[PDB]
Amino acid sequence: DRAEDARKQEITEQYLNFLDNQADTFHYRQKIVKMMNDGESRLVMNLDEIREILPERAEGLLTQSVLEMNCLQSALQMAINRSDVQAVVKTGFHVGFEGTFGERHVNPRTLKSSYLGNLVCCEGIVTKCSTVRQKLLTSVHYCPATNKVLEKKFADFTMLDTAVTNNNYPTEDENKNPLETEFGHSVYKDHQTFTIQELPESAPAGQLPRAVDCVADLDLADRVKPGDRVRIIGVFRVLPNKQNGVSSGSFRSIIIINHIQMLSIPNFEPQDVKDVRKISKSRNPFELLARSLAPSICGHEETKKALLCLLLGGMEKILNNGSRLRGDINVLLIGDPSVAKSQLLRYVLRMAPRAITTTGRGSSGVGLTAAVTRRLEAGAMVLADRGVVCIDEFDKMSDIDRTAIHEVMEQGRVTISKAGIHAKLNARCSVLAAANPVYGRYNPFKSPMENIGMQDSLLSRFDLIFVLLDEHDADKDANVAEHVLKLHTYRTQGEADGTVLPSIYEENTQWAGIQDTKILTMDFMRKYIHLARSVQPKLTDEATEYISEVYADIRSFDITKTDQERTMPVTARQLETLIRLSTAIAKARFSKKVEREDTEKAYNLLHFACFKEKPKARQ
Amino acid sequence: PTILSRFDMIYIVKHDVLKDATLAKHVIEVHVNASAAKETMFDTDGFLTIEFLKKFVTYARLNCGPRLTPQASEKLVNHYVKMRNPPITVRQLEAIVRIAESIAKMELQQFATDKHVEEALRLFRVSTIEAAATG
DNA sequence: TTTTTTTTT
Ligand SMILES: Nc1ncnc2c1ncn2[C@@H]1O[C@H](COP(=O)(O)OP(=O)(O)NP(=O)(O)O)[C@@H](O)[C@H]1O
Ligand SMILES: [Mg+2]
Repeated sequence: DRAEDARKQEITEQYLNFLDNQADTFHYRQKIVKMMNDGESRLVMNLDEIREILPERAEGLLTQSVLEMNCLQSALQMAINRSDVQAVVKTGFHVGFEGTFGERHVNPRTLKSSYLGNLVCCEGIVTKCSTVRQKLLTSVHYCPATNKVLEKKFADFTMLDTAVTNNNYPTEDENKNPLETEFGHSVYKDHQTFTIQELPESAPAGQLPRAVDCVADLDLADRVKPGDRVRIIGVFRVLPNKQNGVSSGSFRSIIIINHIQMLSIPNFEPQDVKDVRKISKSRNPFELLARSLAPSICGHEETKKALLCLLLGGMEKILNNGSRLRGDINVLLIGDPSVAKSQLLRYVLRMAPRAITTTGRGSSGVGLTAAVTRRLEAGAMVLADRGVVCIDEFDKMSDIDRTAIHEVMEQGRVTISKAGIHAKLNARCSVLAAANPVYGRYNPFKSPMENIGMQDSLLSRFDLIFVLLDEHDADKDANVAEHVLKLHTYRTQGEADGTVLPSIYEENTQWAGIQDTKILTMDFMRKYIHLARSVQPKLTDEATEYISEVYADIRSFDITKTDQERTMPVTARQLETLIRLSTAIAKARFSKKVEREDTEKAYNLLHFACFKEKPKARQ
Repeated sequence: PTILSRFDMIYIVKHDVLKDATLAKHVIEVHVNASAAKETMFDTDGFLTIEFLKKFVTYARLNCGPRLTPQASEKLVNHYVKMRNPPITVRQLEAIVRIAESIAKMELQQFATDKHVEEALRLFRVSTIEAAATG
């Protein structure tokens, strides 16, 4: 026994010397200082870093994990006591691990009884969750008959500590005086359990997927929900059971978690910040970004400018009396078949964080907004709050479902009042929609409003509407066909001919078709848009005067002069569209002020959207 | 008529009776021979065996991966412009390109050529123009 | 079990 005590003293001394080395080469003392300044209570270590300096500790920490981990946490407490900073937290300090596992990287299928008592790392999908509940750890009692204070500690099989005690709640003194609980001094901890299942990409065909149960406490609780793809590090252990003194030999097993990694976004370095400064200081950054958006699709330049404005977004105003004015931008595409509407929707789904895609073919309005299931259930536009919804085949939706969207696209709210449920829900998001015209193909002998075939109250809620036509014209046909075949004959420069798929500027651009002008890399696009989204520009007087004159001119213009025809309704919402597009353009310049240079581009884009010349079949 | 855009090739199967007499002789002789029966690259008749064909398809899919030659690309542009300016769409153009790549895959080629493009165009016309003529 | 009501398909 005394040899065991000497060995535990040696192991704790080794871990303490590693943690509090005089000149710390791994900077865990500075990380402890960061932890105590931030008020956190567990420290993350690299097992690969322990492996270099103390390999006899590191490999023993996998096989004999319980004793080694207890010794390491004791050494952490002594290292904290050597600081001039105070230990505020009433729960102890803890350790989590990362690194290379090798043998002990497993699945729910391959976790079997050979691994019991070892440290393991496992992967899967969360399928259940308990609600967070509080669990007693120590209890403090006051004896009013004697002015003494009594304390008691509690332990459980699910805890890492192997020690066990009576677990009876104390009520009386040894002299049988009654006792009073001190709730402000007793100690509790947050507790949660969940389960993980095999990933569907790894489960063998036909069979059912296998699953494992998990226990998490303290700061690890309230971190996951169903559907999360996770990697989990902990000790695999077994739990006995009893009924009336008779025991079945089949015991249950769990994972007691040390650390959780999420698998399902930005990254920066000062070289990247320098390059963002340079490109922002260049001559026409908005045009460069609009050209660089989606290079493998020919044409569609004005729609690409509109999509860039959608990805940047406008400014919300909340006034002094609580009134709100909308910030988001909404875009609709109608046109002939095979004109890349769905392709652009899928591209925006890749580029935008917090994005959801649906179709009008298989969506109810209840499922699109919110549902009663009694409980209340979120829909797609609620889930995409402060984000983007892409809707395809928007003409195939029913009007009963369409009328449910009218509140969301303007007020940013979903309100329900049905049996037993009365609630608001926030649904602030941007809508991007694609559709085909009424007749399945655009009729040139009828007006654009007749071909679109939707009511004015719905059409007014879109900031921009684009009508896309597939006109037969030998020049355009030749150019489009040449672009498509050039994209199809392409192969990477460092690739052999028989292979199969199972910096700032781009360098190979034959696939893009654009001959000489440069194009930015998509990773740089993601970084630039992420930074430029946070700029908060203000308006100015020249912008205000230009917007106010231009709005009246757009409303008063008469189309019988020019043989054009009107594509949109014009209401007071389009004035706010001008304001939103001006702020979105000013964001790309990293400007703090909106100017005439921004408002002129916004007007040119809106005036392109508003009017269209009559088709050649009618002319 | 909507989902016909999603299919690359379409056939209408459709006056057989004189030729069907010879076919009836052959098919009923096959079924009487099956009744008598009731009573490794090649088969006996020179056709490929299923166990070889399945393995060969599984081999080719993981190993070939072709591309078009520029001279093969030059014909399709003229064919497209001529058909469109004498229902022509980029979906049909990409379908023809896919069929030409598929024919070049069976020969285990590095590249597809004018030969494969012309056979792809013949197959596309023979299949698709039946729907233009009928119904 | 059988009966009655309100949301959803
Ligand atoms: N420059 C281009 N212009 C148009 N189509 C292109 C271009 N380049 C490629 N395509 C192809 O044309 C198709 C684009 O149409 P797609 O986005 O799939 O459906 P859609 O445009 O929404 N028509 P639909 O869904 O029937 O209403 C794809 O097969 C693309 O590969
Ligand atoms: Mg589509």
